[PDB]
Amino acid sequence: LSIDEYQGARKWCFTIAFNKALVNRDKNDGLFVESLLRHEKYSKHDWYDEDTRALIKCSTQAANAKAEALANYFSAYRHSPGCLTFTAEDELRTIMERAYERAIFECRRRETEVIIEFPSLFEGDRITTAGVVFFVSFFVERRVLDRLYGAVSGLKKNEGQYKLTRKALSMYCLKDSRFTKAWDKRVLLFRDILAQLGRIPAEAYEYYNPKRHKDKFIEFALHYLEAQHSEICFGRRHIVVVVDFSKKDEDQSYYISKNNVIVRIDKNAGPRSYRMGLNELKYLVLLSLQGKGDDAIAKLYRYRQHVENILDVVKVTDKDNHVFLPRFVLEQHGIGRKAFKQRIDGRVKHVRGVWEKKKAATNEMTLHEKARDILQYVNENCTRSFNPGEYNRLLVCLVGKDVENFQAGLKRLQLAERIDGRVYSIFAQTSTINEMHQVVCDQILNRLCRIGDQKLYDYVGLGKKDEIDYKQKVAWFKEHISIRRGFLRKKFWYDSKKGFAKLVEEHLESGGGQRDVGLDKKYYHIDAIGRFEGANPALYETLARDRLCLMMAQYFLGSVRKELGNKIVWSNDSIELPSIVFSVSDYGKLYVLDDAEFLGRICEYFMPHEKGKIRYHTVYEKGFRAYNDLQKKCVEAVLAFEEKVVAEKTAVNKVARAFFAHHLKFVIDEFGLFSDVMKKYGIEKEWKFPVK
RNA sequence: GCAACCAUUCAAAUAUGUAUGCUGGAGCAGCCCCCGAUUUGUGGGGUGAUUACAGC
RNA sequence: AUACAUAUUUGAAUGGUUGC
Repeated sequence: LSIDEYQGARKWCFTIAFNKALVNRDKNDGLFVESLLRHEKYSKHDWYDEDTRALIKCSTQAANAKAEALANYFSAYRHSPGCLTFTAEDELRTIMERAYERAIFECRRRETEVIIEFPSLFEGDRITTAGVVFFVSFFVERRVLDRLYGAVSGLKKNEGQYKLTRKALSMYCLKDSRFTKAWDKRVLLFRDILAQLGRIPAEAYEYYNPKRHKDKFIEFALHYLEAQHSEICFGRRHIVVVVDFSKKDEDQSYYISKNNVIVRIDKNAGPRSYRMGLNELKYLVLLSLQGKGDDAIAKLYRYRQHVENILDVVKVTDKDNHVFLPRFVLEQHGIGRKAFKQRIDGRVKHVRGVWEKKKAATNEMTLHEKARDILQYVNENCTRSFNPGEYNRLLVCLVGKDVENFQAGLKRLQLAERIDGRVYSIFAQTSTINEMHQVVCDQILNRLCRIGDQKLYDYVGLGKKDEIDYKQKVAWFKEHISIRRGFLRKKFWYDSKKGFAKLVEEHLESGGGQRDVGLDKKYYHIDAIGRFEGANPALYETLARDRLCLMMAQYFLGSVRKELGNKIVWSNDSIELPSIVFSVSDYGKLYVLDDAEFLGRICEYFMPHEKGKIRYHTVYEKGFRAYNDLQKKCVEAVLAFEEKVVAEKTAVNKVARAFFAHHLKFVIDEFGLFSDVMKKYGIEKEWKFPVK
């Protein structure tokens, strides 16, 4: 239990962790401070007070020296216990206590209740097992620390306590992934695109893998366009809905509202910002994939100049330029005005149509849809409109089937003279949401079917009181320009008779990928119904956007194709590299390719008879797991050797060093000699090595 | 042929926090209808607005 | 009830280990 109780061969789990800390300190000497500050870069709120931050900044040499001392202590049979003492004074102790209390707070505040206590890092001026685990965490990948904690925890009886304690102790540990300089998001996007493409389009699923539920084209397109074009940045959303262009938070969601995004293009003399729809986005992706991205972005950048030129000469400009201008501009210059009579007719027809459809659909409509309709009726009949609180309260009643409380609400509005007795009364004969909804539809349609009076024009929103100056509207418009639908199409494919889908198909066939979707083509067309009927248009468009997404995936894989000197065979359901076959999805969030020598030796030494393609699962079970098992035995053996004693020597040192550092830099013959010397000195183990 | 343990992915259920209204402007954008059409069209209409909008 | 985030439980698919 206490750290003092780990003597001789029992030290092994700590030997492995601390040697890895040194392995990693030799790759990067800055890891203590890097790890301590990792999370605080993402926090407005200080993780540390000012003096703590100061101590952290000075601590590299101290922490690196302590790392070496403990590695020495844990790698020897007998070492002086002095290194296990941290005084109250100790810089490292203060740092550790602050970092730990911070981690606990971070854990607890995300839980619904406080269930457990956390282990102390210190007892008097002596580090505990938990303290030693915490110290090493700063230097090692999550998998190393989990392996250590798994060996030394007294807490595994209670799964919940074990995992929460582990969460705190492992707060500051490195990501498993060697390649990740926190820009390996292309790996995750690759997997996400493949996962989405493998889901069957909803409409095809219902007719004939999981079902696709969400269209993620825009999300993928934004990640791809930002990766390809450093001049471009899309609006991110936060709720205080605020749109900003900060790339400080990677997790932060893109602003996507009704298939619109906000783009900022930084060219020439400074950034220009536009709203861009799905239509323009998908053409931009298509153009980017074919190497015309820079040119497309140049044309979008210049778009505002054209608008500004047209704005001065609306009356005289070519009618073709009217497309770039909102109604209010054209109407100001006497273009496309409609008689109030015509505006009334269109408005009333629409609102009538909306309410006839609601009336027909009551039984099929959601409680939210029905509640909104009922509230829209009450609100429009109120002297003073609902405040947010009043609205919320009544909505909660309707959604919760609390018709009694809703009717008590109407009574209160009546007693307050906000609604008249008629409005209260029309609901008195109803007991259900559906009945109330029908009554409301009837009252509204009665109002809309009247011979056109002054009250009607106001009711349907044609009655303006407040006058905004045209010149204010123009100014607003100029800072809120949206790209005309079909803009990029007209700039690049003016005289093209090929639709979007055919342009995508032509690029796919001739572009050099030689890929297509891995879903059966039947999932993109219902053979039994006409080309243009039902879901067939939407599925055909989906085939084109999926093909774009496949090409985006092919671009992303390209980045990790650039990294290292290993070939890729990429299938729908596997990646093969020189061979190891990663299954499930792509890898199943795996790595291992970063140490090619080690993977080579793992395969050579633990799987000598296997040739050609080997499953990752097999490499793990027969290789990495087998290595880990052997490593425990060799470290335990080496420590027991030291205890007892306190070409053969060469081999012993090399094999020892290999197992201490988690590599295979020795030959089979050399393990023979190591094994011989262990046998000669009393310490046997069931080596299970070398392999048949 | 079956069970247990570990790892990975998907679906479903439960709890907690936050949001949901009004007025004016905005329909270049998004969406829908009609008209064509191996399908998403710088073809015609709409859309009491869904809002990088201003206030209460 | 809808949207978003966090946490917990169950089932299904895949591989390995153990027992008969």
